[PDB]
Amino acid sequence: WERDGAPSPMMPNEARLRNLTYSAPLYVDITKTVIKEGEEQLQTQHQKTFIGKIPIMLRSTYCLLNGLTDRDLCELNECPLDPGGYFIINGSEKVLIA
Amino acid sequence: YARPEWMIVTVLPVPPLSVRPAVVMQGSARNQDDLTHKLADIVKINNQ
Amino acid sequence: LDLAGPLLAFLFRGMFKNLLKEVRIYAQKFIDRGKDFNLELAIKTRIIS
Amino acid sequence: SYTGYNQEDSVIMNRSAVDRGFFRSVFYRSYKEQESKKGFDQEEVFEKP
Amino acid sequence: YNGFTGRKITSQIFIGPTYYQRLKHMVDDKIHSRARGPIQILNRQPMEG
Amino acid sequence: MIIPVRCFTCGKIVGNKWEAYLGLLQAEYTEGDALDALGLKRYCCRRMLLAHVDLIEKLLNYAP
Amino acid sequence: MIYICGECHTENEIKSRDPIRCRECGYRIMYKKRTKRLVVFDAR
Amino acid sequence: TCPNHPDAILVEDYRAGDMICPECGLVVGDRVIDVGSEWRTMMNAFKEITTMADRINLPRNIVDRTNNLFKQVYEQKSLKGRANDAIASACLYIACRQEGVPRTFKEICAVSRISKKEIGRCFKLILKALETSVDLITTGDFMSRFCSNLCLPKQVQMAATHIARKAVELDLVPGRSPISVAAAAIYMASQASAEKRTQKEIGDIAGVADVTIRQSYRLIYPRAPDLFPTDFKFDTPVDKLP
Ligand SMILES: [Zn+2]
Ligand SMILES: [Zn+2]
Ligand SMILES: [Zn+2]
Repeated sequence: WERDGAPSPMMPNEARLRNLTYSAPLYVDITKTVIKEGEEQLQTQHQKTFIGKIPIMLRSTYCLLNGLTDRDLCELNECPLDPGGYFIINGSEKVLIA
Repeated sequence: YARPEWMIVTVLPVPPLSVRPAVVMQGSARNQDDLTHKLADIVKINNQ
Repeated sequence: LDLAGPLLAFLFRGMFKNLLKEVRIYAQKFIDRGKDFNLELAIKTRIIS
Repeated sequence: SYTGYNQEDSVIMNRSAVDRGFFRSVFYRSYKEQESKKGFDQEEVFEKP
Repeated sequence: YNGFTGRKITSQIFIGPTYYQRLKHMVDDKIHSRARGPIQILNRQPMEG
Repeated sequence: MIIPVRCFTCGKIVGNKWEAYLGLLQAEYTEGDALDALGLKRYCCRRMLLAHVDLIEKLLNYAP
Repeated sequence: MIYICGECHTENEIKSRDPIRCRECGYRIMYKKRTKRLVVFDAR
Repeated sequence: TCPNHPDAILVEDYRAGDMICPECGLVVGDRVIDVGSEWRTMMNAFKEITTMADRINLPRNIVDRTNNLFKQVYEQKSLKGRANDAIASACLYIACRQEGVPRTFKEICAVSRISKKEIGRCFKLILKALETSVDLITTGDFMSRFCSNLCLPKQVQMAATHIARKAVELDLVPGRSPISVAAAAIYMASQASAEKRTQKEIGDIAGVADVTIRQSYRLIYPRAPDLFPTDFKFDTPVDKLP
């Protein structure tokens, strides 16, 4: 999200360059039911309620570099030989050790 | 050299400025050492 | 071997429990006050992020 | 054992080969600096003093 | 043959292509000297400057 | 990244043989046959082309 | 004071005060242009 | 303070951290400069502010500005009676307006737990107490966010921005809120372009009642073509519109 608040896809290189966290917004469908002991029930559902952002492992199914051909990766300034499997957290490539 | 009465702290010494210096951070905002903050608390309660 | 997934799933439940605890606390204040609560405002997004 | 300069796990390198790019490498150091406006009194900016 | 004199070396030397690696450890990254440097104000003892 | 100009060991010119070497390989020459066709007799010079990796080709796949 | 956009590679003169951003691209990553000063390399 | 040179500008030296006479060489002060350190070589509101910012996915610099404004207004205490949440919402709105990506009061109310009335009251109170001012919002500030929330292409976004700017220049919407003008421009740009949007969706996105959209659209209705960009491609003619 830019300063003006305009959302835009975040490329992994931009996260690396601008020291961003490669995170995906997380939404959850929430159903709220209220009973006021008046033999009436009101059920209101808030579709896609923002609840946080999950850091995304690069070159995973939820990464923007998913299914992109090697030529496409080069267009994004990404090394095709790069295996992915890490996170960009404040621009730092973080690997989770088993 | 030592007396039992002297063990009781009737008068509290104040370390010199060399022992506890005035660190400078974020410009001219003098960052007082932890001792000064305790010394500031000591004097406040002592005056009260 | 706890890989990234299971390790992350370990964090999410702790962080999701805090999220659910937080909305419970936020809602309890408004319900006790007598006024309904806004769900969007009850959720603290910084907990998971 | 040419002249004793490779003893005890040392190596004698060809200077002419080094002159030709043998094992020549680049070293890149990246420095990051950010200007923060936190604090009304202090406002750091980028400019040559 | 000896480079300095051109005379054949009595022993025949094992010579051939081997894959060598240059390691990140350079001497320039390691050489460092201290001579009446910037001591600390509080401790009045040496520190990096 | 790019073919060295000189053989490291002897200083023989090697920088004008990578394109010819690739062309010879495309002509079904064996790697040894191509090197012999290019005048690389000393194994130090054959090492230069036999073990070269031309990364400059993939570096050009990134737009300036 | 020319800055090259990282997306479209547009050279645009940017003042110190005005915000850093591509004039037409809108991109927010800017690279300084190579110095006009001359630097000597010995081919060694 | 060279004893030989009274009032001499001693030169700081980083070799040992000492100040030397500018023209004597005499070292005044052994190692006093402290080279390493010198040369680089109230709660529950910041959390609430961060939650509000997260609900908008706005950047951290705006959050820091909002925190600074909150700390300031808590220092003056010219509005102590107001709720802390309302002060936080007002500070967030002020920061968003200041950084150049202004939001609408309805886009802060939808995030905060208070209504727009209190947000505006606290905004005015903070602007009065802090003795600061904010540049007036322009119709082009809400264009990018409104058209990004909608699935309109970039071409339609630029078309709407140009329509709104020309309309405000031509005084076709005198005294009307810039948000309504932006909504009308977005509506006409979407109807003329391939991707069409009804008044309802635009009202929800911009937080403007469809009646206000119609009122602001009828004023610029006869002047539709001259507001459009000269080089504008479309499938539904700009010459005919609802
Ligand atoms: Zn050779
Ligand atoms: Zn650009
Ligand atoms: Zn002097």
